[PDB]
Amino acid sequence: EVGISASTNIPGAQYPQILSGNRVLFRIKAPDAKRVQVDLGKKYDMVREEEGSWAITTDPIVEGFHYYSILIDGVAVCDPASRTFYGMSRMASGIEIPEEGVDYYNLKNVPHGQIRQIRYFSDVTKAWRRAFVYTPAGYDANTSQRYPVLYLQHGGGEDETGWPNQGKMDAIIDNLIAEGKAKPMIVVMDNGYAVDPSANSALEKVFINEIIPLVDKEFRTIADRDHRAMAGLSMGGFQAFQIAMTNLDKFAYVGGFSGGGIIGDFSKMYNNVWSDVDTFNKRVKLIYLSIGTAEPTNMYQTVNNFHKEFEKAGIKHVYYESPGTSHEWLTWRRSLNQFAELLFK
Amino acid sequence: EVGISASTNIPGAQYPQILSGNRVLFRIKAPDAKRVQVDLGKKYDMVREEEGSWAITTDPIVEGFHYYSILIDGVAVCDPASRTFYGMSRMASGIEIPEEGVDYYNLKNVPHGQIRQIRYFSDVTKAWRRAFVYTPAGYDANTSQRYPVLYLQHGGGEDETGWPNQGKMDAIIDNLIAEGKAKPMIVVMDNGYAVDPSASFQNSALEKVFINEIIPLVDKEFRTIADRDHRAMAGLSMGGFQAFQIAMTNLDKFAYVGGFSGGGIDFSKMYNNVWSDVDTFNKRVKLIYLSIGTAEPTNMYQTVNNFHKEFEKAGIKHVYYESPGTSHEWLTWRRSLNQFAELLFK
Ligand SMILES: COC(=O)/C=C/c1ccc(O)c(OC)c1
Ligand SMILES: COC(=O)/C=C/c1ccc(O)c(OC)c1
Ligand SMILES: [Cl-]
Repeated sequence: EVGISASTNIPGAQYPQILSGNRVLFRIKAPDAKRVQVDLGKKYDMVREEEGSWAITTDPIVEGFHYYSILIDGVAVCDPASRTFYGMSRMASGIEIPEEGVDYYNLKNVPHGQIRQIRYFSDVTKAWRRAFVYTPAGYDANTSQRYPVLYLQHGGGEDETGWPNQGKMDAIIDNLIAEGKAKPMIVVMDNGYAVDPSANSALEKVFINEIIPLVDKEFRTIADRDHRAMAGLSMGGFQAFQIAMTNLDKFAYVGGFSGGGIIGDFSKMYNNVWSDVDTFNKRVKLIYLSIGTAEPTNMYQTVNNFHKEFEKAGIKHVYYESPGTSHEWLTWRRSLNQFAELLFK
Repeated sequence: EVGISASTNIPGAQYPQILSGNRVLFRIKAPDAKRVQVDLGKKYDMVREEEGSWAITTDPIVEGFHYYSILIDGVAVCDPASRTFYGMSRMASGIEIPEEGVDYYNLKNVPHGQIRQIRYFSDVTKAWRRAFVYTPAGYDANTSQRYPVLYLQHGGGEDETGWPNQGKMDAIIDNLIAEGKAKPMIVVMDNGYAVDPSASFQNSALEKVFINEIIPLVDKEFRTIADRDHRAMAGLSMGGFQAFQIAMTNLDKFAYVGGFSGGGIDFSKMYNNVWSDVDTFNKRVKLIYLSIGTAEPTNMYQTVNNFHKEFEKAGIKHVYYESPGTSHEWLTWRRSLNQFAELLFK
């Protein structure tokens, strides 16, 4: 009958509510609509209730974060009751379905780092750009301390606000550091779209010639490959491998979360970076690949086949299959939690 | 005709387009909708094209920032083509109509500060809160320097993301500091709501959050000059009423106060008789600033104008600014911040 308002609700909005069994109760006032649906997992038709309102209770929804839409007369729009997130190439509603007994991505009373917005003009794209830079707890007070850096990228249809919002990255990293499971580190989150209008080679040039120099001159970093990592989800995973594998002198740790390498002579990929497997293994401290067990087959296969080629070649790596999750943010929160614990050790 | 895609459009979205005369062409794919409207100043009915997109060209829209909505069958929602902003008590679409020959809120090749997110847990509300804090360009370079602080508040139906987003505050402040028109300063932007933990513009709980939590936190975590001659509070609409309520009842902590389309409502006994003695009061306060758009709804315009008149009747020194041609909308507040910041800490 009555549940708990989702944590993604706008302040003051009672609905949607999460009921027992993780069913979700949606309501909306729409007296003149012909049809009202909610698309969460599948599409559900709402039914008319009192005072022009419509409502529906869904089937159980899998735990985690989900983009969703309300459909008015078949038009997919943001639910006025929920926060929005930049995903699926627009501002989309999202809903959080809590995991029982899991709290690593939740806020805790531990020392907190700070996410900073840094603006810069790109001479590659000829546009103003923006990075978000997480500094770990104590950064401002520990002026003699220098830190390793993780460059962390969002997926297709997302932007630089993804990891701070959908990814809950500050809680994940703050909590790992506070528990002694990860080293204090700076995390840099930029935009995976870069078009050079004078012509992804453009994104690589932005990272190598603009973002890395910006972070290394504005923050107290340990500016060497043994203290520099790159990872991303989906498209950002393909970009992390493209950029790191063609700039291996700058990175010793690389991660792809539901993304990474499009596979011919696999031994020649990235300009012969791993033509000699034993030498490549000596140069890289970590290669990490993950995928949800419930991802769409085409997305699962691309990443799994990359892993399979690494296994065949003897390229050392960590491979994680996230049980019960799909091409959605819980898979990526779990991946960051695992990956960050392995970094800079 | 030739149109310019608005800067608030999602990347890749051609519409909405700004046409000559600042008319706006809106378009949405909705083949099975019964009615599609756009609410921008007033409601316009859009008209369905053969293939199921609906379109309308508005009347000329006044320059500045505007919240807007698409209505499908009377349901107000976000336009899929635009960015969203927290305003009108939800996530709402916004559109930017550029001003000819004005660039103080645009990004320039000047030294840039940073806006950072700081989290803190409030004992008053028993909830996690967050502030956005602007630090000026040489903050990390000049560790022997400390800075004055402006506490800057959003309006009703908004939140702490308002000044960084709708308000373009980092461009405004970066540019003023770079040109030598404002002193280097820290700006703290928090949330104007403080809900009682047992729940299910005067707010004693919000005052306690600022006085007992936000100000001490900022003075401890940042290199501030922690005294009233280097502490200011201002806000727009609801936040302007809050700035006056909090500053006037904690005058030993603030010497500069601003209300942008806010501050208002006998008069001589307001804020526990703070201005009983006007001559002493004028010597205690270094700046009182009030602004209003000339085109604001009458109840809002007259509220601020009447507050100004009461100051004129009492002999209370202040700056009063009318923003020409703008209403109860963000361009009024960008102009107000630009003026107020130039006056601070002098
Ligand atoms: C969970 O959300 C976040 O972490 C936000 C971080 C953030 C930091 C600085 C900004 O100027 C900003 O602008 C909206 C956002
Ligand atoms: C700047 O003034 C404001 O923001 C609002 C003023 C205001 C005035 C009269 C009212 O009856 C009212 O409530 C409907 C509000
Ligand atoms: Cl208000």
